[PDB]
Amino acid sequence: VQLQQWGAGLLKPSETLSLTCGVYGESLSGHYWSWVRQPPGKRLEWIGEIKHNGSPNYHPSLKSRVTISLDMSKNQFSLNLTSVTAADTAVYFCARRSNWPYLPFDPWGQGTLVTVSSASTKGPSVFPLAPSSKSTSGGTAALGCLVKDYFPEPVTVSWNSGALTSGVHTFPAVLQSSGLYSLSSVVTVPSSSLGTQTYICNVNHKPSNTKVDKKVEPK
Amino acid sequence: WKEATTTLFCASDAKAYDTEVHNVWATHACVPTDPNPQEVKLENVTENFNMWKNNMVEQMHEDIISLWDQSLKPCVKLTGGSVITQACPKVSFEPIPIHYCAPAGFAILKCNDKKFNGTGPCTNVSTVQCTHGIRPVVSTQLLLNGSLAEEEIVIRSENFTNNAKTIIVQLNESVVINCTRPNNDIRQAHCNLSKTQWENTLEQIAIKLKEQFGNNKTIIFNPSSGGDPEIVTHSFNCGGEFFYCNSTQLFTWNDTNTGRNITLPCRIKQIINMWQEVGKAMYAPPIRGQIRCSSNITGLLLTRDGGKDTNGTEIFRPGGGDMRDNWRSELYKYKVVKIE
Amino acid sequence: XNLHFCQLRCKSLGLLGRCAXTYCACV
Amino acid sequence: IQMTQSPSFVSASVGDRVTITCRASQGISSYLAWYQQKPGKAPKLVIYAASTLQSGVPSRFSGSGSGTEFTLTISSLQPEDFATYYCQHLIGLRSFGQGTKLEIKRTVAAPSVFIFPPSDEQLKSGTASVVCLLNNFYPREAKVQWKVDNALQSGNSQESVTEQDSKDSTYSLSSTLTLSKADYEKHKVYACEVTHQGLSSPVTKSFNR
Ligand SMILES: *[C@@H]1O[C@H](CO)[C@@H](O)[C@H](O)[C@H]1NC(C)=O
Ligand SMILES: *[C@@H]1O[C@H](CO)[C@@H](O)[C@H](O)[C@H]1NC(C)=O
Ligand SMILES: *[C@@H]1O[C@H](CO)[C@@H](O)[C@H](O)[C@H]1NC(C)=O
Ligand SMILES: *[C@@H]1O[C@H](CO)[C@@H](O)[C@H](O)[C@H]1NC(C)=O
Ligand SMILES: *[C@@H]1O[C@H](CO)[C@@H](O)[C@H](O)[C@H]1NC(C)=O
Ligand SMILES: *[C@@H]1O[C@H](CO)[C@@H](O)[C@H](O)[C@H]1NC(C)=O
Ligand SMILES: *[C@@H]1O[C@H](CO)[C@@H](O)[C@H](O)[C@H]1NC(C)=O
Ligand SMILES: *[C@@H]1O[C@H](CO)[C@@H](O)[C@H](O)[C@H]1NC(C)=O
Repeated sequence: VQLQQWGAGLLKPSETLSLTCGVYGESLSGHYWSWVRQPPGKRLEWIGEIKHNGSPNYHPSLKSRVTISLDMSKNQFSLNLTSVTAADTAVYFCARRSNWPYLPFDPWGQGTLVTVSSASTKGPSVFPLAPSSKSTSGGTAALGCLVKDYFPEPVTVSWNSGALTSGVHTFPAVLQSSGLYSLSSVVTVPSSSLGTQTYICNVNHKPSNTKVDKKVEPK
Repeated sequence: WKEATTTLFCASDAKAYDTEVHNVWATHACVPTDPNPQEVKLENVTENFNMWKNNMVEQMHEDIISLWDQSLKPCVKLTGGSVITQACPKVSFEPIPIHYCAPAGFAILKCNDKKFNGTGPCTNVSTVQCTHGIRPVVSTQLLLNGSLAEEEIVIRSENFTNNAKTIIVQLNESVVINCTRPNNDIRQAHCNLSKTQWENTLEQIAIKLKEQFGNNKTIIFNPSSGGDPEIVTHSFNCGGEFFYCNSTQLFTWNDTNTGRNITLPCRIKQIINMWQEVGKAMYAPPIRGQIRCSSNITGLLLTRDGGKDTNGTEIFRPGGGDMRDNWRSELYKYKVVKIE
Repeated sequence: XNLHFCQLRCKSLGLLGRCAXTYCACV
Repeated sequence: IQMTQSPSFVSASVGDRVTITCRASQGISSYLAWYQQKPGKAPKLVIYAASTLQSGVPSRFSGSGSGTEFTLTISSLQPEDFATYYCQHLIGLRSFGQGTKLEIKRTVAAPSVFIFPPSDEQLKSGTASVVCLLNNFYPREAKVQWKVDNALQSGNSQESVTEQDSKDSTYSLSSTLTLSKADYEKHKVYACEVTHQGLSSPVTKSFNR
């Protein structure tokens, strides 16, 4: 059995979160179906669980705002959350309930990243992190790309269209005081290659359909 | 497959968010279920049952004891010379249905016989996995919110000929009873029910009584012979408050019209004799506002006066006290066996 | 339940006492 | 009800045996499961009812416990076993532990430090970012301090740390100091100072605007 999730993940405060979970390989009949969310850098939190009968079972921290439902014609179920705030930012998972009736959660959906902020979608500015002969650690130079002021996550970053893979480090995004994310990607290469080899970081931010390529040259 | 004994998994569809103690307790102590029974008839099987010797009843009793102990905390409790005091907040209290699930390698049996008296052979046996939802109603004299007999009224006893054995009457038709502490004497309350409906109930019970003890017998109902107020009255818990209702008017009747409703005078008490163990507990004063419960009378617990000495007459009084008989009134059709 | 005191109470109504679970019942 | 684990971030080598514990604030009778979760992906069931392995789970896994003390054990860690492990109460509020992140142990390794000045393109916009890079170091803990004209800078700097680098089990970390154009152009010397267990003493990289 496989659970696939869909739904809009970028929301503003006071809006309603509406995610859907499709079940493929098994019927909803005689099975419990649950939602679980995971705030950034924190532990998993149970949201609620449903049954074919129709009895709705929610978490107390979400009673008046949460609705969980079965779409019986499609073998799908859904989660509604009204008046969302920044505190509902999390990855939201769906999960089927194993029986005995020992529980619990297997299988799991792939999760949907849900970000609640008033910030508007924006594509990233890309700046070079230039290599210099002050930066040649025993015949190895370092260079990179600064990917700044985009929203929301995520971005993907590659180097030379996927040809450069060794020595690549793409850092976790950080949230700036602006409400925008920022990120650096760096790579270490042989110094000798600087004059005869091109280095381009490829950056993609689908939420604003932005693709940027920035060549990084010495100075 | 002989009857065996092992710890059971209770069950409840209780919601996690309902701050009511039964829902709160059931969420932390019980499992969701089912999600299905889902079917298990046993063709050509006859099985003996004994509702009176069922480890399930004793085990259930322990679950309901723990529930009350965790949920309705008295300010003071006295048992065996030992005194306990603790915080005693008012709570929301309303018996949710509870199921009882057998663990691995075991399975539950259900008696489906129409006339089934609770003891002896059953010819319409069937298996399952859990008993249907039982509301853990604590009461004396009257059984509330239970399951009705499918055909006629049914009476059951461990020994009808033993006047010391409780008689469990199962009605096949509910009688609604309304109990109220009106808004704004804050401990005074009352219950109303249809006079005519109750008379008909007594009549039909009396009919089944004549069938068991002799058609030459005269059937009489009388009030409690005495004891603790908990068994002299019809007592129950409503909304966290302990109700004690005068049932004299309910249990004064003979064979040889006045009023549409029967009204029973009641009292809310702070000081109660405990049902869980021998002792007394003091609770805080009753909550404010209107306090009301509408319940189904689905059964009765009776004891019968012995005798002799003149005979030809049988006297019945309201009873109860041992809550195991309450659970038995629902679990009577079930037993647990080990698969081997 | 206290059977002795239950018995001590019921006789004063003309009756014998016995336990009904954790409660005193007069017969 | 509260789930309390062994205080996570645990570091252990491949081949090693490891045991993590979960303590509940009240008793629970086998209403427990353990999950493994790696970054960016959904959890997977490993054990439920305290001691029962989920099907497909390798025998090197085991679990025991009931009430308030529970145990997850790996008899011999494999590279694939490294992950964050959560315990979970299977009924009631279905609450999880705070999680135990299981990291690969390796030799102390000093960071290589690099500094990058702001681009000319970025200064036009009104902001200047100075980046200090620590590449491939172990253990994860490192202190990075910014200094401008020999003045220690306000925590306004921001850090980001990678998961352990694959193959070599090291970490990387970036710290970015952000200033306005006006602020940047009134000072001359820019330095980031790095303190780490692999250095005999603190290393300093700098440049002049
Ligand atoms: C949730 O809210 C949306 C808003 O229009 C509505 O269309 C939907 O039917 C609601 N329920 C679910 C399960 O999505
Ligand atoms: C309930 O039992 C009475 C006799 O006690 C019987 O007359 C009546 O028909 C039964 N109920 C139904 C629905 O048949
Ligand atoms: C219930 O009926 C069976 C069937 O004959 C009988 O053997 C048993 O004694 C009855 N139970 C009593 C009388 O308590
Ligand atoms: C029921 O009790 C009577 C006395 O009250 C006794 O004679 C009879 O043997 C008992 N029947 C049983 C225990 O089956
Ligand atoms: C008891 O209350 C119910 C509603 O709670 C009402 O419908 C019924 O008529 C009442 N019974 C009497 C006898 O007043
Ligand atoms: C119960 O009520 C009857 C009449 O309603 C009354 O005679 C009797 O004394 C009452 N029981 C008491 C006061 O214990
Ligand atoms: C029986 O159920 C009704 C409605 O669910 C409730 O109002 C009443 O208090 C219950 N009775 C008892 C004794 O719990
Ligand atoms: C009481 O009985 C009526 C019908 O007799 C039923 O609809 C109702 O659900 C019952 N109440 C409870 C609490 O079971």
